[PDB]
Amino acid sequence: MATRKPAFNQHVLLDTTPLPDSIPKVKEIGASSAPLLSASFFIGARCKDYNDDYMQCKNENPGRGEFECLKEGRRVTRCARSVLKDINTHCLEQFRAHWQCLDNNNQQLWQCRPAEWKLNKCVYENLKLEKVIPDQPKNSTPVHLRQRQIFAHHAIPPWERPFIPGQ
Amino acid sequence: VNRILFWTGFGLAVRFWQLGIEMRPFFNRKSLWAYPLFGGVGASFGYWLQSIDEKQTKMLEERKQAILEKRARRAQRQAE
Amino acid sequence: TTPRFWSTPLKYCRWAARERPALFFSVVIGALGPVTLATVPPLRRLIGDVDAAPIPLTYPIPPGPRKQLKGYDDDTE
Amino acid sequence: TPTQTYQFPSKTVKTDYPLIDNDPHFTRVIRYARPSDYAHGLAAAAAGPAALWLMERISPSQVGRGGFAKAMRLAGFIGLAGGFLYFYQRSILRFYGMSENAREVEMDMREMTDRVKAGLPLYGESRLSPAMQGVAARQSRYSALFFGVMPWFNFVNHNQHGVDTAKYYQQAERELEAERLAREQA
Amino acid sequence: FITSKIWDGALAENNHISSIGNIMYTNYNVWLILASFILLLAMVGAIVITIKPR
Amino acid sequence: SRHIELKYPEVFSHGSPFNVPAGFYPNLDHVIEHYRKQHLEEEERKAKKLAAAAA
Amino acid sequence: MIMISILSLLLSTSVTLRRDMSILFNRISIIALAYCILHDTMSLSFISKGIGLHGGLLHITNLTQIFHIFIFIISILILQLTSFYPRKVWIPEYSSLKDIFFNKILYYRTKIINKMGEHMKIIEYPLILLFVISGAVFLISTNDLVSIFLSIELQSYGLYLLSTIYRNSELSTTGGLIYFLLGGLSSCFILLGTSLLYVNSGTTSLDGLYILNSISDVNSWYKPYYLNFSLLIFSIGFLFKVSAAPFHFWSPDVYDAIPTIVTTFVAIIAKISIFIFLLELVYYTNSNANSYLSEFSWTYALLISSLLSLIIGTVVGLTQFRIKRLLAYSTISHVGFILLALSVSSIESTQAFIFYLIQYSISNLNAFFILITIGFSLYGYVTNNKEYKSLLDKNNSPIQLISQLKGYFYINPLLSLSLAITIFSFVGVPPLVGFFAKQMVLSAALDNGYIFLSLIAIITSVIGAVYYLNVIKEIFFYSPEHEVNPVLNESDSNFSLRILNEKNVLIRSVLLKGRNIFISSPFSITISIITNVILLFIFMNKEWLSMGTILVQILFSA
Amino acid sequence: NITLILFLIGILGFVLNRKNIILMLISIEIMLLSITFLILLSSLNMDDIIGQTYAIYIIVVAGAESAIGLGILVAFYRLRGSIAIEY
Amino acid sequence: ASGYGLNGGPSRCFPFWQELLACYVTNSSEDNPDGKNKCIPVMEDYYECLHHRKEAARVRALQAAYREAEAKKLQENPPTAGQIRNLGLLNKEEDTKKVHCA
Ligand SMILES: CCCCCCCCCCCCO[C@@H]1O[C@H](CO)[C@@H](O[C@H]2O[C@H](CO)[C@@H](O)[C@H](O)[C@H]2O)[C@H](O)[C@H]1O
Ligand SMILES: CCCCCCCCCCCCO[C@@H]1O[C@H](CO)[C@@H](O[C@H]2O[C@H](CO)[C@@H](O)[C@H](O)[C@H]2O)[C@H](O)[C@H]1O
Repeated sequence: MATRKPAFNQHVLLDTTPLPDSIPKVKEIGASSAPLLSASFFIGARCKDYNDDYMQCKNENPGRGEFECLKEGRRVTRCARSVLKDINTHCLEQFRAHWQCLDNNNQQLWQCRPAEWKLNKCVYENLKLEKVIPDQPKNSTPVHLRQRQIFAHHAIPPWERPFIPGQ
Repeated sequence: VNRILFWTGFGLAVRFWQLGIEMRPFFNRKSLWAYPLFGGVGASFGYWLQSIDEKQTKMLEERKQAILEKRARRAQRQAE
Repeated sequence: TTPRFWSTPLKYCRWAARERPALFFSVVIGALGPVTLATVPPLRRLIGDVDAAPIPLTYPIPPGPRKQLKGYDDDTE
Repeated sequence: TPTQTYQFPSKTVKTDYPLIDNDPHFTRVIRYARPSDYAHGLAAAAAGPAALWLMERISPSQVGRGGFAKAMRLAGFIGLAGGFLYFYQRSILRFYGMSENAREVEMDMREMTDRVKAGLPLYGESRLSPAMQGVAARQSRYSALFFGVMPWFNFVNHNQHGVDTAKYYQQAERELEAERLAREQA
Repeated sequence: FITSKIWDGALAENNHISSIGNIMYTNYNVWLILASFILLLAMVGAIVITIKPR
Repeated sequence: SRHIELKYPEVFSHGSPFNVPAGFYPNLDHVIEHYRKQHLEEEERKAKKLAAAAA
Repeated sequence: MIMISILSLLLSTSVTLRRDMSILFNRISIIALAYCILHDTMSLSFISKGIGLHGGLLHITNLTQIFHIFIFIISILILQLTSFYPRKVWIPEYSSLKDIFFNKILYYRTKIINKMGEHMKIIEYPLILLFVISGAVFLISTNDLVSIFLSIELQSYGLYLLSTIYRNSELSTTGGLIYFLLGGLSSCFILLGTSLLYVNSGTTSLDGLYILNSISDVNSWYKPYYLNFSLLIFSIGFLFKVSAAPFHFWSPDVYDAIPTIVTTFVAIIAKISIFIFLLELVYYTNSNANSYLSEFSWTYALLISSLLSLIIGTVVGLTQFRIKRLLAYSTISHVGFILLALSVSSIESTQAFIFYLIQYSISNLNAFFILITIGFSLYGYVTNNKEYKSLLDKNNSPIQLISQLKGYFYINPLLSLSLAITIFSFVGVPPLVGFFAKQMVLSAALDNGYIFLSLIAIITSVIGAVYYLNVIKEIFFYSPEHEVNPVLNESDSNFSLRILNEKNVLIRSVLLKGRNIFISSPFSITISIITNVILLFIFMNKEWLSMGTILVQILFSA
Repeated sequence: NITLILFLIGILGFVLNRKNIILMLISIEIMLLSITFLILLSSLNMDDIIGQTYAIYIIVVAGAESAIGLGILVAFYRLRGSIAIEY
Repeated sequence: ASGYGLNGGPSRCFPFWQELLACYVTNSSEDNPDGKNKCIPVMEDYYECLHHRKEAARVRALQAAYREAEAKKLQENPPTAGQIRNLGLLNKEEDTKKVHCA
């Protein structure tokens, strides 16, 4: 349906008709909004190739990319299901600590640094994955690693240390 | 007619009309330099119109040849 | 009494700073913007204060041919 | 070779001479100006102040004490304004191909090839976004042609200049292959 | 009328005034020039036809 | 002329650079090859004109 | 350069309140317009139907630049009216180069030259014309609907301000009020038309609309009926602005009420920009293929306007006794010829359209200069007629009645023949230039099937020639009601003029009477250059007509 | 449909007015509010920001005509003492 | 046609306009008068995107067929809104089976 923001919507139209059997089925991602943001940098550490291939297939075939790019989308939802599966297998406590933080912090990442750094510790140890933000400035500390967050509502205690991969 | 001749005279005619409209005397000695100045501007404008004429002639020549290709090339493709 | 800018440029500027301060310093501040554009940015590049890269405001599609991935296929499901 | 020398759709204008650039940078326009361009700009610039002084002598204004000095200043600014626009517009029409530009085609070919072999971006590096570079380029392409109504100048290092840049790369390649043989010979 | 969500087009959504601003001062800036001159004419002209100078 | 030539062929480069969905913009290299041919033909005509009439 | 000129002049007039400083700001407005002519003159080294500039919101064309320069020169000639005093004092003792360049003349010039006259005191008058000119040269080069709207308003709003600038005249303020209130309604029509264009096409670019019309013109769910309906509303507003009947009742009233200096500018400049813009719009909205699209062609409103303007303009002018109302109606009959040439879209009609517009703008200018100069001439004359005593704004419009021109041949014979040569050009009598304009428009119409309109046009040309001859009969067939001022030549009445030298030492004193006061040279020379062009065109026609043949060769090329 | 009705109101202000040069001032602005309002509602329909911008510039030109219009009406009133039309 | 939409992104019917501009510029010239006749269906799609008349016509008959096709068939047990609102929820499997009639 159209991408226009709605102004006078009062009803929802659901279609219970299933996808045809011709198209291979895929189990869908079941993580909610905050679990996805906690695992967002892990997913793009692993599925970036699949995530970029899917967006390229769609760009390659204009106006016809919802169809004709269906196999690639199933590949992305399997890569991301393996990250979400892997985090629960090893870092469940640290993961839930961080995403439950983000629930009460407007899902703003700078507001839960002590929880994120511990999750980054556990995911790097257990899954060898690392949070990387591309093209960050070169003359200063990365924002996601700073001991002080100016826009944080609560101060980061000094004993909570940012996770540097190797120290 | 000659352009340099017509425009030189046109400047001399413009001086005569201006004195007639002002009702000032034509030909007083201490103001006769006006006729050479008006004529020289008439000479100069006309050397500029000759350059305009030369270029327009090239352009109209080219165009009449282009219309003679379009009419020709179309007839060539209609022979099939 | 009150000077004339084009006869005495420096002497007018002192009178205007003293006698028309809000008006004089308006033209001063307005000129500082044009100056600050001209001056600080080259000095910033002298001290090594590199301008930050732009943030992405669209999906960042990489250039080149598609990579021909293998993995996460229907059989793996 | 970037495999794409004509990367953007550009307007072809029917002119009598080769195009060097749709949108020359301001410094290239200044730097290619021939010494006649300076005489003509100065000549036009002095004309508005001198026309105004000429009129006052022949047909006096009968104005008060300071009025003509004020007017001389304004006629003088307009002369520096119109004088510089004419000087710039005279140089930049050789870039557009609307004036005989044999000299500047050689100076363009040399510099642009000397840039290729130095690894430099052909038209320099822009602090602006590729999209803001494309807006800038669409605003300034052939804009000296609208100078009598509106002033505009290029101060952005975009790479949209209306020309197929294969020739600069081709000539760099042929020049590199010439120098390499000389070094191998001796 | 039916509507549905999009994700690639909802990355950094802009309010209508930011969208007008993204283009009002760059791509269509000639419209700003003419308008600046229409307002400037309505200043000079309306002052000159009403007030007694000095 | 029943054919219109765009005075601004640079509208093919128009469009927002932000919040672009994959596949939204069309593949217009057939357009860019048109304009490339037009620039190369015009460069040739003048080349063939002020080089064959300069001797 | 027009924009650098407005800002620099605005800053200078913003910090001054001196009214003696207006004559010099008008001289700089003439020098300013000369640099613009040097810039557009150098922008004419290319062939193209057009180049879109500044993001496609503007375009440049060979026809666009020529008209930009024509606009600037017509502007430089009207500006002379406010840049030089109306009369001068000349003596053969001060007439050589050494004198006019190194010697000086001193006398009491105030009452001779009308130094503190009204037209010599407004300081913003040179600036307001420059903002009108800006809107005109933008309208010529508009490639977008918004650009058209913003340009037409820039030109329209400045015309209203020019018509209200004599703030102390009940007539002038009345005319500016009529112009704004009927002009604002015309703008709604222009805005309605453009809005309905974008709302049906999704585009504000003219070239996209031209292509949507190009693809439709082939001999199902989306008929493009809007283009011809939108452009018909759109042309109604532009018909009002050029005063074509039926929307013409405003011009006779506004042109007679505002001062004559002002009616030179307002009654010329708006037509030049509006008619050039319409020509490009008519060329690309043509229906080459006879389909249902051409049945609702918007060009029919111009064909009906031209027919109505030919009749109204020539019939209603028969009973006018006010000269400026007469000239207002004469302009309506000339737009009936301009509008027919535009409506027939052919190579011959466009060349005849281009000639008619330029030569008519040049000749009606002479009709305005001759009128203003005759007004200034009667300073040394007096009259006892009881009707002239009761005229209003006798200073803003010195000549108001056609009867005030009785016996002018007796006062000034060559000024009377300049007004004769110009009026006979309006009639269309050979060998005068205005003949060769109506000849081309009639030949274009006859060649393409407009025989019915041609016969109407030549009929009304006889009718319109009746009120032109009434002006000629009034200037030459009678004796003047104006007598020389007796005091100016009293034998005892003389003004002392001092000839100095470079170091301000008397060279001579001279005694001068009213016989030593003349018209100023800028006015006399301008009149003689245009009267000569009208009278000698048959010997100097190649460059002017060839420019038009090349210009229409490109617009129609390919 | 509201846009067309409100356009009629401005038209009908010209139909019923023999004496109010002020209502002629008013109805021109009602007509401008129709055309701007129509442009805006079609812009929402086509997801275009240029319709919004074109409305903005109509609003700015509309205010400027009010300044020029009320300024000229002041110049007229100073010498007249009445905005009335004798009829 | 502009390319700029309300949310900062591109306009919805801009792809159709470029598909229409590309067609006309690459198929129609002065050499070929009818080349622009390939732009007819491409222009229809552009006019359809902006206005949606043919889709409105299509969805106005299809909706008239279904509404009187589902007006005469027997109804077994219409699912209530509360049941639909529990669809796909991890602790309401009973309601989802009722909705999908599986
Ligand atoms: C009554 C009719 C009124 C018509 C009003 C408009 C008239 C326009 C007349 C000017 C036409 C163009 O006139 C032109 O000016 C330019 C000024 O650089 C010059 O043209 C020249 O331009 C460049 C140099 O700048 C050269 O490379 C070019 O080869 C040459 O043509 C010539 O002088 C003349 O060809
Ligand atoms: C009383 C009336 C007297 C005559 C008044 C009119 C005279 C001036 C008319 C000049 C215009 C026609 O003359 C010609 O037109 C063409 C097309 O516009 C232009 O021609 C120009 O473009 C070409 C094409 O690239 C350039 O190579 C050429 O150098 C340049 O001059 C010039 O403008 C002029 O050379």
